[PDB]
Amino acid sequence: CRNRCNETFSYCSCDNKCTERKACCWDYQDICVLPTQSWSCNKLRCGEKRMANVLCSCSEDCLTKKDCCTDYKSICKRETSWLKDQCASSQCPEGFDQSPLILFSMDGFRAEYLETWDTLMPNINKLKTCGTHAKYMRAVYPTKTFVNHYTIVTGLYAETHGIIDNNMYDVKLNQNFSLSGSNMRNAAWWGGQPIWHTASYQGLKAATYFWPGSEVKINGSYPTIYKVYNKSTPFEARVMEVLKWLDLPKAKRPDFSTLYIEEPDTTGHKFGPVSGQVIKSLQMADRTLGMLMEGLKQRNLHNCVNLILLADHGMEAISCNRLEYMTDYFNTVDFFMYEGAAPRIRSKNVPKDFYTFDSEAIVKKLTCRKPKQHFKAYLAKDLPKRLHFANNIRIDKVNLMVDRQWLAVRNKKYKYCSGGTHGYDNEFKSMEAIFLAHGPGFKEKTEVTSFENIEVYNLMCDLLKLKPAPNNGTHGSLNHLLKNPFYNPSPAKEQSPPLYCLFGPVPSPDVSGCKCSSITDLEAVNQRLNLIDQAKMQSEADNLPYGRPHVLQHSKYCLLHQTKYISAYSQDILMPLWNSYTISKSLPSASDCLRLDVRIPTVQSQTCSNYQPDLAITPGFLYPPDFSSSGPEQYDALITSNIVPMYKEFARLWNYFHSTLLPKYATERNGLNVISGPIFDYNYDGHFDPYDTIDQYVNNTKIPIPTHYFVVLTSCENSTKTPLNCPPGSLKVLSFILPHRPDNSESCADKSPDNLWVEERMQTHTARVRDVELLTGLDFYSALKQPLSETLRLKTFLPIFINS
Ligand SMILES: *[C@@H]1O[C@H](CO)[C@@H](O[C@@H]2O[C@H](CO)[C@@H](O[C@@H]3O[C@H](CO[C@H]4O[C@H](CO)[C@@H](O)[C@H](O)[C@@H]4O)[C@@H](O)[C@H](O[C@H]4O[C@H](CO)[C@@H](O)[C@H](O)[C@@H]4O)[C@@H]3O)[C@H](O)[C@H]2NC(C)=O)[C@H](O)[C@H]1NC(C)=O
Ligand SMILES: *[C@@H]1O[C@H](CO[C@@H]2O[C@@H](C)[C@@H](O)[C@@H](O)[C@@H]2O)[C@@H](O[C@@H]2O[C@H](CO)[C@@H](O)[C@H](O)[C@H]2NC(C)=O)[C@H](O)[C@H]1NC(C)=O
Ligand SMILES: *[C@@H]1O[C@H](CO)[C@@H](O)[C@H](O)[C@H]1NC(C)=O
Ligand SMILES: *[C@@H]1O[C@H](CO)[C@@H](O)[C@H](O)[C@H]1NC(C)=O
Ligand SMILES: *[C@@H]1O[C@H](CO)[C@@H](O)[C@H](O)[C@H]1NC(C)=O
Ligand SMILES: *[C@@H]1O[C@H](CO)[C@@H](O)[C@H](O)[C@H]1NC(C)=O
Ligand SMILES: [Ca+2]
Ligand SMILES: [Zn+2]
Ligand SMILES: [Zn+2]
Repeated sequence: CRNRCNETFSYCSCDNKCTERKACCWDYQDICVLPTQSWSCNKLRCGEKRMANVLCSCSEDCLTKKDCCTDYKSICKRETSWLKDQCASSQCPEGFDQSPLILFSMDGFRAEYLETWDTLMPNINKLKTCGTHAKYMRAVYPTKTFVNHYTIVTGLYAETHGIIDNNMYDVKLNQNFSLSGSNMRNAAWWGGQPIWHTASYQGLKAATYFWPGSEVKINGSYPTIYKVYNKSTPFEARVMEVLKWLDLPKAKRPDFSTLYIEEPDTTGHKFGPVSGQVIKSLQMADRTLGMLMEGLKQRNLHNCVNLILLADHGMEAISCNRLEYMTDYFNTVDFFMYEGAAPRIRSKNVPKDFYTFDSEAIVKKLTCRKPKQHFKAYLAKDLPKRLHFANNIRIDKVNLMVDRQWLAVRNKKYKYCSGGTHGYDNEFKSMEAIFLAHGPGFKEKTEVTSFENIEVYNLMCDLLKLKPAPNNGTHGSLNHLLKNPFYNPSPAKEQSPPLYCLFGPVPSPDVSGCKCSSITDLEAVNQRLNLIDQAKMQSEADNLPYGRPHVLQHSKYCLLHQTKYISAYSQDILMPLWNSYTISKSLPSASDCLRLDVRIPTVQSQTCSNYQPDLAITPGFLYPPDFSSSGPEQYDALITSNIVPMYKEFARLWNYFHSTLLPKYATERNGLNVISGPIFDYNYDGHFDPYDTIDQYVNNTKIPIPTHYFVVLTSCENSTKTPLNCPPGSLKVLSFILPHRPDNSESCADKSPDNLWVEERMQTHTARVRDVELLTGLDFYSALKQPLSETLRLKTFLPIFINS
């Protein structure tokens, strides 16, 4: 009965375009309105031909007319369906010289959806089982659609590429940006180099079916091919016009490609991440992918196209019952608020009062007002440096960190409170996205640990054989995903060798202001800072077992070898750049004895009388004298070469870290290697800066005040092994970048009892080793017997606590 499905006029079930009568009749037509409303073709049609109006083609002249249905070749003609096919085990056609790349984004697909519902998404599940997949992939803060999409194709942080939020205001442009229409396509907003222009400049074709910015002329050009954004466009028709692109002639066949759909972001927003509707949209999404996988099969490139499946962010459940209102903290709410899970506060009157608007008073009124607020206010410079959310004029100073599942909004007329949303901290589980990968150059049946999304850009360029523009990702750290890693990482060279800080006598007279009444033979006690070549060797491998930090910053430093610690002292800051010591489990001891170091030139040292009374700053100890056995050993730490100016309120947390927290971490982890130092970042760019940049000092001195203090903790993931005998691959790292502040208002405790606020506080301030390097100009883990791409894996890693 074939003539002519949903037809007029010409047994039963061929008629009619009803013109309903009680019987149309059913049988042969229902499997028909299909070719027009479905992207799949059935049996009852297999071998049929074109029809006047259709979506997908089944059949019969279609394999070479370049139009038929992804499942046609298996559900019409019968060959192994991709889905029903094993994971084995082989290249592109010849009209395909180099391996193509498809970047497929399912907006709002959180990592948890995958682990929990994998069985409900057969095609994504097959793909994960046999592709190369990550446990989760992190987003950048704030977790919004454009921030993270454009981040994904530029390899850059929000603050560098400039799309720092859905809605933003730039005072220098005096302009507004909204995803809700024009002018968002104004190129003035978009910094950097999207992947599609990286392909265009270096000679490749890039086609985008929808990506944030694809419709925008960044730097004066578009993606070779792009699409005006329409959300009503059926997903399947995207997959079809995407597959059509690779049927194109090899000269205009696009090499790079993007695919994007709005689910399960839409349904996650309406009904929340744990809902039946969300599961439905996940199936929808898995179908959208299955088709693509099939058109990969229909053609012969399924094992050739490299495909990245990911999302920009996760989804978190919200409620009208969990909202913070600025009316609770402001008798007068008079200011502009960007509302949500990632709020900001600025002036209503812009440009004029943009800078004048007092962001610190606004933070100070939002601070410690109710015993348990569900958010925290920060000046951007005071945000955790892991977020890299500071250096942009668009990033307003006032920022709120909202607890997960909660929202911070202006008034009580707030309405979008139900369902789910995103924008929270990229450390929250609910915000993690998926990463899956299938293709040559990607291992099969491999899972990898979590990595950040700022890596993906390099990866794409490495797959496309390109040279990526400067970005925040660390090239080579993803080579564990790659059969043939395109780019081999090169150790950065030390640009500042060590200088010598030699031995000398006790000055006469000693004007340092130092006093230590307990030492009996002084030149003897000082003789312990002058090690013989093999005491120095033992200490050199016991306290710097992973190698000495290379110094890439131009600095004047020198190496101070002691038995229990080692440090590089820089005459530029009058303190050590870095300090390393190992504590081995196991393991009341502070300053009452203090003296100058005979190895430091006086003019280049801090003095005991530099820290005069009438101060909010005391000398803190980089190597804790807490950790050495009395007596002669403790003297080795009680020198002015081991001190850093610390705000007393910071010293509070720091001392609690030596005295209680560090011993516990050490015995919990079977000892630790500790390398700590200061950070000066007064331009809040996340880098080290010229020493002319430091804007604060110890009063009536030239002693620089560090903006942060960093601590890198190193041990073995095998608690059976110590930091010293741990094989490099299994090394465990917990890094800290602690804000150096005059008060603890951030813990909302300028009060007792040091207990549980310190650990929480540090917990939100962890960082990658890479973050510390960039802030200090230091290179770590130089002497590790390991492919360096592995060592890059260890340094992109960010420790996250379960609230622990
Ligand atoms: C994430 O990744 C990006 C890419 O690496 C980094 O962004 C770069 O940051 C560096 C240093 O902050 C920038 O280098 C600087 O370039 C300035 C000129 O750049 C021109 O072109 C850029 C294009 O983006 C324009 O934005 C800009 O307006 C300029 O027209 C120089 O003027 C700077 O020189 C300073 O040099 C030294 C200090 O080292 C001093 O001697 C000088 O006096 C002078 O002050 C500097 O070289 C670079 O431009 C940025 N690139 C981009 C694309 O923005 C981020 O740093 C990185 N993030 C982190 C935290 O690592
Ligand atoms: C550095 O000192 C300033 C100012 O010190 C004040 O004036 C001096 C001449 C001397 O008389 C000191 O005893 C005074 O304290 C400090 O700025 C003050 O900080 C305090 C508390 O932090 C605050 O109450 C004052 O308003 C500030 N300004 C003053 C005192 O007028 C500053 O805190 C000191 N910084 C360090 C690192 O010690
Ligand atoms: C054929 O498609 C038209 C819409 O173009 C629809 O109105 C009609 O119901 C369809 N015919 C049948 C019987 O499926
Ligand atoms: C930015 O948008 C809001 C309008 O909702 C407004 O407060 C502000 O004045 C706008 N900026 C300008 C100057 O257009
Ligand atoms: C912008 O394009 C120019 C050439 O048109 C190129 O030299 C430059 O590298 C591009 N800049 C970015 C950020 O892509
Ligand atoms: C969006 O796509 C739908 C589906 O084809 C179409 O009907 C509609 O005209 C499109 N809207 C715009 C604004 O182009
Ligand atoms: Ca800096
Ligand atoms: Zn999104
Ligand atoms: Zn969304």
